[PDB]
Amino acid sequence: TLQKAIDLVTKATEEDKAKNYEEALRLYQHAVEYFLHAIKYEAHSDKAKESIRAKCVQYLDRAEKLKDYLR
Amino acid sequence: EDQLSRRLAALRN
Repeated sequence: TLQKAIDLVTKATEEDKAKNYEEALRLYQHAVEYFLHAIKYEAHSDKAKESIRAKCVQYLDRAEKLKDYLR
Repeated sequence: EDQLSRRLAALRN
């Protein structure tokens, strides 16, 4: 799930750079969604969970901004 | 976590 979480967000970032909000959104929601599921299942501590949460919360905001841009 | 977790679930669905 870790690789899928990173590989997903990684593809979303590149997409956003190539004027691909659509492909970037699907990859973003897929990455963040997989990240959260990984935390609820397994985690290290509040510290680590925080770093993963902040990165997810920020990624989620960008998603809604993309879907809204085209919508 | 529930904040973004909820808004995220709505995005996909």
